[PDB]
Amino acid sequence: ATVRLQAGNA
Amino acid sequence: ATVRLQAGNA
Amino acid sequence: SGFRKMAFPSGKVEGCMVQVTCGTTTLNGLWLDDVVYCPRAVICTSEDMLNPNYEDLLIRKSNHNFLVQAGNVQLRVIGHSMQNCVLKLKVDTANPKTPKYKFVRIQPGQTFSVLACYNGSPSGVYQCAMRPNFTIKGSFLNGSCGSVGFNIDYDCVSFCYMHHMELPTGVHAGTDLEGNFYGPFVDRQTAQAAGTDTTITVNVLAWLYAAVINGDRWFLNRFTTTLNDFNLVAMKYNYEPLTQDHVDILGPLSAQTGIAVLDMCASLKELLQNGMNGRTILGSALLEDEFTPFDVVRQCSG
Amino acid sequence: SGFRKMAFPSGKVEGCMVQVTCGTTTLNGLWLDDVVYCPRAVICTSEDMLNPNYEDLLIRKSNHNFLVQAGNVQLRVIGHSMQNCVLKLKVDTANPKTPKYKFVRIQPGQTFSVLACYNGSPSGVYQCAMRPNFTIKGSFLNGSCGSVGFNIDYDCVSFCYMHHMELPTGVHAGTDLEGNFYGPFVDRQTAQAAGTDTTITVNVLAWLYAAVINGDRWFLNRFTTTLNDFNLVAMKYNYEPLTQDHVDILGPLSAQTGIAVLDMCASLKELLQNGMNGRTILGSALLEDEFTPFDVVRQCSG
Repeated sequence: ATVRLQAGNA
Repeated sequence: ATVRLQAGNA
Repeated sequence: SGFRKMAFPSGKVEGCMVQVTCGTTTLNGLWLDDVVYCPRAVICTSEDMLNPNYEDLLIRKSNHNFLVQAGNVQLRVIGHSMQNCVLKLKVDTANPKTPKYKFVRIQPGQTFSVLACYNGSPSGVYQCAMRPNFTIKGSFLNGSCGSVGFNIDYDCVSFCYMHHMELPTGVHAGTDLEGNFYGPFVDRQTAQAAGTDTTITVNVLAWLYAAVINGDRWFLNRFTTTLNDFNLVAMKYNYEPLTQDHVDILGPLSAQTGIAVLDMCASLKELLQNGMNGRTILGSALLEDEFTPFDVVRQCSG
Repeated sequence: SGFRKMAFPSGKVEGCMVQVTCGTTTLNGLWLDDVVYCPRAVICTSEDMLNPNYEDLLIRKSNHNFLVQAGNVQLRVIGHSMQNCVLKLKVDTANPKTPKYKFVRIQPGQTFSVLACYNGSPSGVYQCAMRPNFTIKGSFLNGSCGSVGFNIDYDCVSFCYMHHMELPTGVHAGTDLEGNFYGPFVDRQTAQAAGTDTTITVNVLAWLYAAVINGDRWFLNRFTTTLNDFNLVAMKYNYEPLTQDHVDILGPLSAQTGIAVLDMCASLKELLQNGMNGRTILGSALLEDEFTPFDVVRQCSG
């Protein structure tokens, strides 16, 4: 598994 | 024991 | 991911907190439009508090007996009245920070955010449930009287609690914002005790769903149970009976996780009978009952 | 009375939260004076995130590639630069709500309040500790990137954390406000793992003092222990070694309760060896390590 960069979708 | 009304001192 | 006891952002309520002083007694008030709401206990001296006659104490006061301070600004009181256990102090300035708001009374088992305050100055925020016996397990010291509890929906603050007092067991009691106490309590320094409490079953089940959404699933099992058979176990462990309406409110969480409510009920039954055997759920070693289904859905991934 | 995980009132930070959008990526920014601080991950598309070269991605952007929205108002970006893992977006308007503030880096074992945010809109507030392995056990969903953690002393906000990402174990990692990560992590979607964690011993002892101040004292005993003998037990149970400085910081609480620190250490030793045997402390069935001595003193009666 990988890190998730928790930005959002515009 | 009794209830304490939790006001403060001015 | 993760699951925390989360409060609502407190800013809209911070802008409403003021200090109310009458004589040598001071506490917090809530300033909305041109009215300051506060506990009527502010008109009591120490000696008045065992057996106060509040209508008597109030008629001996004038507007200028009430010092209301908002930050650096003193507010001029231009009218006062008593409504149940709160005072309404009409002031000459409408609060420019007044949010959209409602005065709602909450049900036992529901949650709300508390803005703890002292001398009109906010000091902390935390989440509380109204216990089945109408107390709250809060964190309050002398001077906290008049701190409020609330929920926020969109940009509207639904005020549901004003804090008054601490019972001998260390738990807290207060009123809604029209000054009607939650539970069988009165605002005087007498021996009072709450009814026996119980655990909020639907909330424990909601929290078990949160845990599954977050990857704790060691407590699940292949079994099911009926509502009636579960409620038999609930009564043994001093849990509230579960209703079809609770099963209905748990619908969305049960659909999200694929775990039938009655299947989760069977998981809860085993936890009650077996304990946890040294394991934890969402970081707790006991069954948490102060999250509602709404709290879970609001905070957890969809 | 009572003891709750309490956050700081969030209002001063709510007034600083904005939305930053670059392309189809959006997240939160922190608007102080005429600068908006946000994670540099905002210049990444999905495809960039496995192996981003941020200096490369940034040089291909202009000021007008950054859409900053504060409530209804769009803020005009007039300059941009990268500092470690954050961007500094100079805007043409100074935030009129800017509090007194500091950028501080915190130590593992210390606590702070998190204002969880989505699309620049605050959604909840909760208290966190920085774990010994530099992660935090937060509550964060997609869109939370750029939410900040802070403490408030008098009226000054000491910002200490900006949120970036979630590790595969469900815990969270971020940077201080000059964009330097806490712990051995980088802002890309790769397999990373934290070092092994440990329990924050001084904090557990502080919380035991809180419990005594609040009337839980079943865990006390007539025994004492030496620092060296306690630390022998601590290593067995993956607790941090206790130092004389921790004993010193616990001074005020030990004087308030009349329980010597080394006496409380002996109480902790027995709890570690015996477990709790079905009892609770301040409402928990495990040993809580996310309250500092300061948190205890701040919240408990004197």
